[PDB]
Amino acid sequence: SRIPVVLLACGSFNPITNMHLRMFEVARDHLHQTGMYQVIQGIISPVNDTYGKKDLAASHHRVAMARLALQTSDWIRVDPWESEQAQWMETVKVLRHHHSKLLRVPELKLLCGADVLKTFQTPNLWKDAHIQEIVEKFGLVCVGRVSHDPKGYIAESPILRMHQHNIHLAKEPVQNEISATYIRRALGQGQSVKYLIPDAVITYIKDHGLYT
Amino acid sequence: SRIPVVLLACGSFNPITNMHLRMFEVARDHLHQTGMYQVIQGIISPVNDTYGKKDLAASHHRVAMARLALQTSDWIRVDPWESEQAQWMETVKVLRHHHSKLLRVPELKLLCGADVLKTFQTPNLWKDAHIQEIVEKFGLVCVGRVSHDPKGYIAESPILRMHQHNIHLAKEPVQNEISATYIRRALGQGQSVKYLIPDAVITYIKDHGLYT
Amino acid sequence: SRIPVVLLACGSFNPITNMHLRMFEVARDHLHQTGMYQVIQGIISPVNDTYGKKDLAASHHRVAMARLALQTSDWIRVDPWESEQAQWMETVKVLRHHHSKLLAVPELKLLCGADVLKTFQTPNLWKDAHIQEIVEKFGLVCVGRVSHDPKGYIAESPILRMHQHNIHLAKEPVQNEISATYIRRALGQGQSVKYLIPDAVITYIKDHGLYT
Amino acid sequence: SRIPVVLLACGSFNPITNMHLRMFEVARDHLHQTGMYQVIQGIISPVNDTYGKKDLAASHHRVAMARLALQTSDWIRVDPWESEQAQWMETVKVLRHHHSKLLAVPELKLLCGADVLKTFQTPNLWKDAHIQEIVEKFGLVCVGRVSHDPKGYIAESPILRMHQHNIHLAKEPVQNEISATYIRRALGQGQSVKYLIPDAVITYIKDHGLYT
Ligand SMILES: Nc1ncnc2c1ncn2[C@@H]1O[C@H](COP(=O)(O)CP(=O)(O)OP(=O)(O)O)[C@@H](O)[C@H]1O
Ligand SMILES: Nc1ncnc2c1ncn2[C@@H]1O[C@H](COP(=O)(O)CP(=O)(O)OP(=O)(O)O)[C@@H](O)[C@H]1O
Ligand SMILES: Nc1ncnc2c1ncn2[C@@H]1O[C@H](COP(=O)(O)CP(=O)(O)OP(=O)(O)O)[C@@H](O)[C@H]1O
Ligand SMILES: Nc1ncnc2c1ncn2[C@@H]1O[C@H](COP(=O)(O)CP(=O)(O)OP(=O)(O)O)[C@@H](O)[C@H]1O
Repeated sequence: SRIPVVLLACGSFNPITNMHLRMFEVARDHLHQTGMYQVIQGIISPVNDTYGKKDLAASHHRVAMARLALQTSDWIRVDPWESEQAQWMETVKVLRHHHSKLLRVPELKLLCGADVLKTFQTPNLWKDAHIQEIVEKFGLVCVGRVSHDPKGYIAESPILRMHQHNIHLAKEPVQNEISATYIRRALGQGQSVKYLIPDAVITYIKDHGLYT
Repeated sequence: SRIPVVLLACGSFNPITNMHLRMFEVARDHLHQTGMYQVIQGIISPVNDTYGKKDLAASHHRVAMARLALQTSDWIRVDPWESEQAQWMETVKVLRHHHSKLLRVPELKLLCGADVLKTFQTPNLWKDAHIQEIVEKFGLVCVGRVSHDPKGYIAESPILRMHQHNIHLAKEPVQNEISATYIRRALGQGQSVKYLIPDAVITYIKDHGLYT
Repeated sequence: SRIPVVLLACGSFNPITNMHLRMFEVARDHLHQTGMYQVIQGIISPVNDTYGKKDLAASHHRVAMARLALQTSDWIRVDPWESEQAQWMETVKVLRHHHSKLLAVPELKLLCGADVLKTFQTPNLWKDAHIQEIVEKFGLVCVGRVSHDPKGYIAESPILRMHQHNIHLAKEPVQNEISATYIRRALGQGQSVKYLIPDAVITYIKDHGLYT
Repeated sequence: SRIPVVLLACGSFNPITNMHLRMFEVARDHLHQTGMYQVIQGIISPVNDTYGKKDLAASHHRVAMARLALQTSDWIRVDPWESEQAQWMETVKVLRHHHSKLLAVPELKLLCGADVLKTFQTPNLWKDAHIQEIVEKFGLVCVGRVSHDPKGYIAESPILRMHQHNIHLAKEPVQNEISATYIRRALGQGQSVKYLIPDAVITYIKDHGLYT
C-alpha cells in the first residue's frame, strides 16, 4: 500500500498567488506518479510578523487571503499556528510542531520552490543540522523554477546527496514565474493582477486596503 | 477625452486558460496607461469547428467554458457569432462583423499574443490586404510572449511599420507560458490543471467528459 | 552497434546564433544517450533568397556567417546547396538531396525547434504527404522551446502519432530564448549582441555592414 | 561630458558562462543609453576559495578561465586580487580596494543580477551599513532575471529607495537563464556545454580535468 503524506509550505504568502497554489498540485501529482505515496493533505503556513525586514501585510490578513484562495481546494488548508506564535521560528521547528499534531502515521514533507533549495548554500543562512533534519527526519518536495538546477544543488550538497530518497524533484512543465513582489507593485500602481491570484483574494485586498 | 476601445480576441480557446484571460487585463492596463484610450469591452470569439485540422472540442463547449471563465469579469464577454457561422472565416471578416454590430463610436482592435504577430510573415498564411486592413481600418494590441520580438516583427514588415500608431505592444512582466496543448495533454493523463485555468472550466470539462 | 546519424537543420540563420548552434549539441547528446545512435555530422542549410516575405541578408552572407560560426565545431558544417538553387525548395526536397549525397547508409534526420513542429498543424502550410515522408523516411529531432508542448503536438496529429518512434524529443533545463529577430534589431540600434552569437559572426557583420 | 564608469562583477564564476559575460555587455549599453555615462572598463573578480559551503573549483582555475573567456573582449578583464587574499572578503571591501586602485575619478559600480539584489532582504545576510555604502558611494547596475522584480525590491527597501538614483536597472528581451550549476552537472555527465560557455573555457576545463 501507499505511504500517507502531508505537504507543508512555509513562506510569506504576501499575498498568496496562483503559483503558490499550483506548487501543491504539481507536488501531489508527482508524488502520486511515483506510486509510493498518497498525499492526504496540504498545509499553507504563513510566516510570523516578526520575521525579517519587509512590508509584510499583517499575518491575520495573509492567513485570511490564503483561506479564501483555498476555499475551492478539497485537500489544502491554511494553518495559522506559525503566524500566531510570539516570535518567528526556524522552519524545522514548524515541521516538528506539525509532525506532533499528526501523531496527536503520515510522513510530513516540506514543500518549496527550487529557489528555496538554493538558499541551503548561503553562508550563515541555514544550520547544517536543520538541513539534515529536514531531509532525514522529514522530507523535501521541490518544484522547479526558471534558472535553478535542483539536481545540481542536491549533488553538490554533502548533506542533501546523502538523503536523496527523501527529496522529490517535481518538474513544472509550465513557465509560471509570478512573483508576489511584482503583484504588490502592480496593486500599488493600481494595475490588474486578475488571473494571477484568486479573485476572492483580490476582493479581500481591495476591501481591506492592502498593498496601497 | 479618451477614445472608446473594444478588444476582440480570436483563437481556439480549447480550452480557455488563465493566460488567455490575463491577456485582456494586460492589454487594457496598457491602453489606459497611454492616456489616449478607455477600454469599454473585451470579446472572446472562439473559432468555428470547420477550422483547420485538430482535436477541437465542439464549439458550444468552448463557448460555454469561456462564458464560465468570464463570469467574474465585468467587461469581457464571449460572443459565439463566429463559431456559429456555417464555415470558418478569416479574421478580418470577424472584425468587420463586430465593427458593424458596434455601429448598430468605439475603435475595434484585434487582441493577440506576440506569436500570432510572427505568423504575419508565414508565406501563404495571411493575405497582405488583410494585414493592412487590420492595422489600418482597425488596430492591433499585442501581448508579449517568451522568445518573440514584436518590435522587430513590426520594423521588418513593410505593412506593419507604416501603421505603428494603430499597433500597441503591451509588455507582460510575468512569465506565464501556459499552452492549451499542455492543458489538454495533462487532462488526458488525469493530471491537475487547477490554478492554470478557471475552477468552473475544470468542472465543466469533468462534467462533460472533455479532453479524455 | 549504433545507427549512424546525420542531422540537418534548415532555416534562415539570419544570422546564425548561439542558440541555433546549441540546438545541434543538445540533439546529439540526446540521440547518444538513447544508446542506439551515433551522430556523425551536422549540416546547417540556410534558406534560399527567394523564400518568403521577410527581407533576409543575402544567402552569400548567411552561408559565410555559418561557416565562420562553425570553424570551432569538429562535426557541424554549413552546406550552401539549398541556397544556391534557382528558387526556394520544400524541406522534404532538401532532405532527399542530402540523403542522395550520403549514397550501410546513415539515417538523415531533420533537426528543428518545437515551434517548427507546431507549424505542421497550420492549415495549408505543409502537404500531408511531406509531413509523412519527413517523419517516416527521415526522422525528426525536436529541441524544446518555452511555450511549446511537443508531446501534445505529436499525440494530436495522427501522422506524427503513427510515426512517433521516428520523432526524438530533446531538451535541456536551460531557458535560452534568443531570437534572431531580436539580434537584428539590436544590431540595427548599435547595441551589443556579444555572447548571444559567435564572435566570428559579429566580426563579419561589422566588416560587411550587415543588419543596418 | 559623460561620467566615466568602471563595472565590477563579484561572484563564483564556477565556471564563467556566456550569461556572466552578456551581463557586462547589457549593463554597458544601458548606462550608455542614459546618455550620461561612459563605461571604460569591466572587472570580473572571482571569489576567494575560503568562501561559503559549496565546493568550488580552485580560484587559480576560475581566474584562468575568466582570463581565457575574456581574450576576445577589449574592455573586460579578470582581476585576481580578491581571490588571492588570505580569506573571503565582504563585497564592500572589494569595492573599496578597486576604488583605491582607480586613485576626476571614474565612478565604480557593482554589477550583478536581480537575484543578488533580492538577497539584500535576507535576514542577517548583509550589514545595513554595507548596503548603504554600496548604493551610495559606489552604485549598482542590476541586470534583469526571470522571476525577479527589481523595481519592487527597490521600492520596499528604505535604503535602496532613498538612493535609487544610484541603482541602474538594465534588461534585454532575451530569456537567458543558464546556471553555472547546470553547466557543472552537465560537464560531470559528459554532456556538451558548447555555446553556453566560451570555447576557450571548455578547452581549459578539458585540459585540466575540471568538474569531474
Ligand atoms: N512562481 C513560482 N514558481 C514556483 N514556486 C514559487 C513561485 N512563487 C513562489 N514560489 C514558492 O512559494 C513558496 C513561498 O514563497 P514566498 O515566501 O511567498 C516568496 P515569493 O512567492 O517569491 O514572493 P516574494 O517576491 O515576496 O518573495 C516558496 O517555496 C517559493 O519557492
Ligand atoms: N501563455 C500565453 N501568453 C500570452 N498569450 C497567449 C498565451 N497563450 C495563448 N495566448 C494567446 O491567446 C490567443 C488564443 O490562443 P489559442 O488560439 O487558444 C492557441 P494557444 O492558446 O496557444 O493553445 P494551443 O496550444 O492549443 O494552440 C492568441 O492570441 C495567443 O497568442
Ligand atoms: N532559442 C531557440 N531554441 C531552440 N531552437 C531555436 C531557437 N531559436 C531558433 N531555433 C530553431 O533554429 C532553427 C532555425 O531558425 P530560423 O529559421 O533561423 C528562425 P529563428 O531562429 O526563430 O529567428 P527569427 O526570429 O528570424 O525567426 C529552427 O528549427 C528553430 O526552431
Ligand atoms: N543567467 C543570468 N542572467 C543574468 N545574470 C546572471 C545570470 N547568471 C548569473 N548571473 C549573475 O552573475 C553574477 C555571478 O554569479 P555567480 O556568483 O557565478 C552564481 P551563478 O552564476 O548563479 O552560478 P551558480 O549556479 O553556481 O550559483 C551574479 O551577479 C549573478 O546574478
